[PDB]
Amino acid sequence: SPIQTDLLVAVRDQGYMFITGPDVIKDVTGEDVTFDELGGADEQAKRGNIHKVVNSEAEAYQYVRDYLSFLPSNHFDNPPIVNPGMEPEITPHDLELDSIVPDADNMAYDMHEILLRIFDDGDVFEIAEQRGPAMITAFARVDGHPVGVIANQPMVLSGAIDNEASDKAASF
Amino acid sequence: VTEPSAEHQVDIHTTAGKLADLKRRTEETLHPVGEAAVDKVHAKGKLTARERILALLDEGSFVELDALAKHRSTNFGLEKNRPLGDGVITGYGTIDGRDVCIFSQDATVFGGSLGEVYGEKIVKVQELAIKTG
Amino acid sequence: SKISKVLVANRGEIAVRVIRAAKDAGLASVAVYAEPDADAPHVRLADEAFALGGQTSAESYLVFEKILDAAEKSGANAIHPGYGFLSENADFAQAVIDAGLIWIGPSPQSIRDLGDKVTARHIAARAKAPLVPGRYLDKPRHVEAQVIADQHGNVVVAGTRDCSLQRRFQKLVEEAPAPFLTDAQRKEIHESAKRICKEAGYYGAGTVEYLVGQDGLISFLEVNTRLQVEHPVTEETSGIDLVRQQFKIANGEPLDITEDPTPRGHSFEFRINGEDAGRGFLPAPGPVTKFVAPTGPGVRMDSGVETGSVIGGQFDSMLAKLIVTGATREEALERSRRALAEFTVEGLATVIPFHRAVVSDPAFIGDGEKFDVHTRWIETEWNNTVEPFTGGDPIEEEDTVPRQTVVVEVGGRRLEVSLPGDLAIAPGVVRKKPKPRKRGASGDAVTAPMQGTVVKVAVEEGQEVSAGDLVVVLEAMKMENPVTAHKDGTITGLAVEAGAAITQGTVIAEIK
Amino acid sequence: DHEAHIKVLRGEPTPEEMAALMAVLASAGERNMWGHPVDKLRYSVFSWQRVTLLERTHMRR
Repeated sequence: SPIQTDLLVAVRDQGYMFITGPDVIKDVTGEDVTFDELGGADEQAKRGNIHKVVNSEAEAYQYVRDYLSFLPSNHFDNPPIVNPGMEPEITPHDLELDSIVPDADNMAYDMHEILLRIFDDGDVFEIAEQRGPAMITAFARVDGHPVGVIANQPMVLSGAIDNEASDKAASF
Repeated sequence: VTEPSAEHQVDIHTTAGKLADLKRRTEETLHPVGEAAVDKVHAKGKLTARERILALLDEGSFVELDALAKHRSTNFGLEKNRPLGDGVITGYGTIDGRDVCIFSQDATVFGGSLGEVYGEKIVKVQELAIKTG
Repeated sequence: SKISKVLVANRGEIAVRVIRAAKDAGLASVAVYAEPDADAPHVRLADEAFALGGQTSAESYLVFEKILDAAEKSGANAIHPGYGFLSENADFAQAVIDAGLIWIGPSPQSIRDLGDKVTARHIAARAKAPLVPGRYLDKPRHVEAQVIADQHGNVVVAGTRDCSLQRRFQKLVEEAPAPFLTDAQRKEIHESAKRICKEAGYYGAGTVEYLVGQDGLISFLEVNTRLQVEHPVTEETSGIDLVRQQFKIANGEPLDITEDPTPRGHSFEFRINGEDAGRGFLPAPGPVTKFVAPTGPGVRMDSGVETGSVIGGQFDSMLAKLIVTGATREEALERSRRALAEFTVEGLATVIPFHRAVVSDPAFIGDGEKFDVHTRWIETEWNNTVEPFTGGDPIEEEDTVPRQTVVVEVGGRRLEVSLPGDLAIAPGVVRKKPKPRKRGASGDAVTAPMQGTVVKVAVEEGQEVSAGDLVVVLEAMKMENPVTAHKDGTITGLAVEAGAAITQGTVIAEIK
Repeated sequence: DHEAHIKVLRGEPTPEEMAALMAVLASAGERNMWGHPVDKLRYSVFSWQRVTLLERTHMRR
């Protein structure tokens, strides 16, 4: 049932996801694994079964509130419009993009330095951060309307689109 | 090796130089058959294809598409004369706050005669207008 | 020989000032500009301008061969070094003379001799300058004596300056003549400056700098051999054109001025640095989206930027100098208060709010016979009321609402009123506190916190480091920004090298 | 309080002038889908707009 759902949040050292317990695996195969290795939330985020790992239930609830804050209730209704019309003009923060790309083509940089500036504000809400980290899948707002942002991340793997970046992008 | 300011260009191997290069090409799109043709058009008291759009649309609402397009015909030496924009200016703009798609043919470029990329640009703006409604 | 065509090599304000002096001389003037300075006023103001290459100062303005190439190409016959780069580079001054160009400045011998701290002390002793006994000074006042000297050894003390409002040993506000000094102190400082200059064999303009102890003990601090950025308050009180005087000296002419001119009135100078005084006086790059100069009676502006300028992180933050003059220090302060009230600079942080503050402070107004300011007063006693710069950034929820500004006349009073775009005096719009444009980590990348240049790389490839260890130093706006390892691990990728220009968010290295 | 207020950027009125200003400014300041055009459009039996226009109109609230 969980794997059907659109968003999976899990709690570190508390949430685990596995189809067969370490003991059953040992008995059938003799392979030896810990719950952290087989089940653990960070391992499942790296494998991409889970979209967010947090440290507490309160953080999980907040992440849900934020996630839903970009989405309509359903396929047919419209998403919330939040802080439309801010900064109608060219700001210093826009002018800073003119020199944000390194001069030497081999230099890596953090794409967040662009994402935090090209959208309405810093509310780039990242989803599946750890899954295929060469790729960023995030919500943002343009003139207060929600948008999904797919960006490459030169800071990781030179931004090459690996298997998990591909599947993350597709599902997003 | 230093140079007079009239000759010097920022190093194209830098972001600043690439941006300057974009500025140069953009400027070059304002007078794609040379300034003399624009002067010859104003001498008759007529707006250019660009000015007609900028007058019709709301101020600053115009977003130009395919500004740097060049024709690719090699017939009868056309490869020697490849003016930027291929003689049509295309984009979208608000009128009275409501969006519209627009194209405007430039008589200075080959008499405004329709060619390959010229047609492709009009086609693109049409498709955009239809999909966006 | 004589100057017939000058080349300058400095950016901003002093380039403009020397171009102006050259035009007053009727001399042709050549600017040189780095790639960032293609838009700067001096490039347009000079009679012609020659491109220098490279982004950094170390590429563009420090390279002797590029300035000498530009002098050759432009046919300039004289060199003016400005403030920053080469004014005390005796090796450059020598290469200039070796070129046969007129060096508008002191002899390379004296530049090197007075630059050598020990040699300068010996010279001071030989001159019988007032030496601080021993002693350390706890609240010293920083005074100075502008000197003019011809190649024939005539020396004139054009006046004193007080430069005690400093941060990081860098001046913000200065005033002339040095106030609240006894005539004995003044005579001492004048004599001392003349002696030190003749004993050093100095010629050209230069400044002798001193500290005054709370007990009035004068001490000679250093000689700065180059029209100091504060020359204007001496020009305005004394009436001298100090740059032309440098021209007259470099022409080998004797001084016109036979005796130390009596100052008229008083003058203040305020350095309009692009630094946020509400933060820790931190320089920041940005656009100059608005710049409107203080204007009118008793106000002079020397400014290196204009509306639409862009200050990149590669050069000193000084945007402008505001100079204000009056018949008395009191009147000069009143006029300064007006001028700073009229000043508006927008798009980047300036120290203008600090200037406005300090010209109102009793510690700097004084009791009429002394004042309390000292060279550490800004860092240790000034109560920094200035709030950080935010520009237009919407920061609270109410800031996100569009606003229409209207002028309303009520009983004739011109009120000016801002009307919110939804005031009940957007069918489903929500307002909430917008998030700052900031990244709120575990990641392996060390990333550059701002644009700059990489003046030092501390690590080597494959080295292991620990959290807090230095990775690089970034020079930004001639300020050091040490960047440090955020976690323990091995340097396993390393892109930077010394002298590289670097953009914000550039991955310096990977710690794994 | 995060409400957006009026703001007198420049000058000060007396209380009587403020009262005049505020009085003047104050004195100056269901679905029925029947025959909606989307019903009037003619669609192909397989036209995707039957989803993305017609339903996305009738169902939308």
